[PDB]
Amino acid sequence: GLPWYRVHTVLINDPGRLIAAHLMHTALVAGWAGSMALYELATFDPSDPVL
Amino acid sequence: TLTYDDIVGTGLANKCPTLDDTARGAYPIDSSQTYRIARLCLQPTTFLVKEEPKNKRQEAEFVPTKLVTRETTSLDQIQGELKVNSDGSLTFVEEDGIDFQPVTVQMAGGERIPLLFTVKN
Ligand code: CLA
Ligand code: CLA
Ligand code: CLA
Ligand code: CLA
Ligand SMILES: CC1=C(/C=C/C(C)=C/C=C/C(C)=C/C=C/C=C(C)/C=C/C=C(C)/C=C/C2=C(C)CCCC2(C)C)C(C)(C)CCC1
Ligand SMILES: CCCCCCCS[C@@H]1O[C@H](CO)[C@@H](O)[C@H](O)[C@H]1O
Repeated sequence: GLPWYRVHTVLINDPGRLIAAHLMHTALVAGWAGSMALYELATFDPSDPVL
Repeated sequence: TLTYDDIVGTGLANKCPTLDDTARGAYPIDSSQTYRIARLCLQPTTFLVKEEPKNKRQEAEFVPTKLVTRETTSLDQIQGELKVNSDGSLTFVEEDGIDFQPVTVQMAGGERIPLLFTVKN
């Protein structure tokens, strides 16, 4: 079968599932940005922009 | 000239009475008579809280806040003696009334600041 380092090559001839894999990557990255911001807001002290 | 039912739930019950723009006269003080304030009303429109900055140096400023306890803030039905002093100054000495309200306001960023808004004594 495909070696572990080639599993995503099933997408090369499959534009629809490539687009799906891209959408998922995009979902993960936007989800990261969202989560990262909320974690920063939950920990950020806005009381002193000077020091 | 409104009844309870005209007022109930409008927010008007937390507002002090007002006077028309024409009320720019003069109320005579007869040094011989005794006087009273039969009704004092105080209606806050702004609560400011002094910030506590990290180094004393730079004066700390009073900053605006958000009221979270609704239209429950006014002092009213307050009464007491209005003395005429030797020098013709008047001294109000509060005897009684609804002379305190607990109030919570909120600083930018969410910190809540409860206070007993009062003119007791
Ligand atoms: C847009 C960037 C991109 C894309 C879409 C691809 C896509 C592909 N690569 Mg290429 N590649 C890239 C960048 C990319 N690569 C980079 C930067 C390198 C050097 C690090 C390589 C080095 C490389 C090699 C040496 C090989 C590929 C292969 C492949 C194919 C199969 C991948 C697979 O099944 O992995 C399956 C992978 C796993 C099941 C697990 C990988 C776990 C990684 C190592 C650690 C955890 C990763 C973590 C989640 C990363 C977050 C990402 C972010 C920080 C960047 C596929 C066409 C293979 C190929 O040609 O097949 C014919 C192949 O042999 N790539
Ligand atoms: C952007 C990320 C991404 C996307 C869109 C895909 C998409 C695809 N993968 Mg690849 N893959 C990925 C990352 C991704 N993969 C990573 C990181 C690994 C190493 C674990 C793999 C290993 C892999 C294998 C072994 C296979 C695929 C296959 C496939 C296809 C079918 C779905 C599947 O079986 O997934 C399987 C992969 C996963 C379910 C990823 C596991 C999730 C990891 C462990 C993170 C856990 C998430 C969790 C919510 C957070 C943990 C938080 C922490 C604090 C504990 C599809 C093309 C299959 C296929 O088509 O092969 C021909 C297949 O057999 N993938
Ligand atoms: C006018 C025609 C048109 C338009 C507007 C686009 C636009 C786009 N294409 Mg391309 N593409 C086209 C023609 C078009 N394409 C044609 C004719 C082909 C050959 C079939 C391709 C083949 C192709 C592939 C293979 C891929 C793209 C991808 C992309 C997206 C990359 C950026 C992204 O994901 O941002 C982030 C997304 C957003 C910020 C959201 C945008 C809002 C969306 C568009 C509304 C969705 C509703 C709409 C009705 C669905 C149809 C959309 C479709 C026209 C793109 C972007 C939306 C990539 C992709 O989709 O990655 C996820 C991708 O893998 N295209
Ligand atoms: C320009 C920005 C950029 C680019 C080009 C990519 C490109 C890639 N991403 Mg995405 N990623 C990004 C930004 C980007 N990412 C951001 C901002 C996030 C949010 C953190 C992600 C989150 C993300 C996840 C969760 C996943 C990807 C995956 C992928 C790969 C999918 C294609 C593939 O099969 O490669 C095959 C893999 C490789 C060629 C190896 C890439 C190795 C990287 C460059 C170094 C990894 C370092 C080290 C070995 C891992 C140690 C981590 C450990 C200590 C936890 C590809 C290399 C998927 C992937 O790797 O699937 C296997 C995957 O699961 N990315
Ligand atoms: C479904 C749905 C929804 C929801 C959604 C959600 C809730 C989402 C979330 C999402 C998320 C929440 C996501 C997240 C993501 C994340 C990520 C993607 C991450 C990654 C990471 C990484 C990749 C890392 C790496 C590393 C490490 C770990 C160490 C150091 C080094 C490095 C950096 C490499 C709604 C309701 C809206 C509607 C529609 C439907
Ligand atoms: C999806 C995001 C919705 C969650 C929003 C949380 C309210 S917003 C949140 O409120 C706190 C106190 O008022 C502040 O300290 C903090 O800085 C602010 O980020």
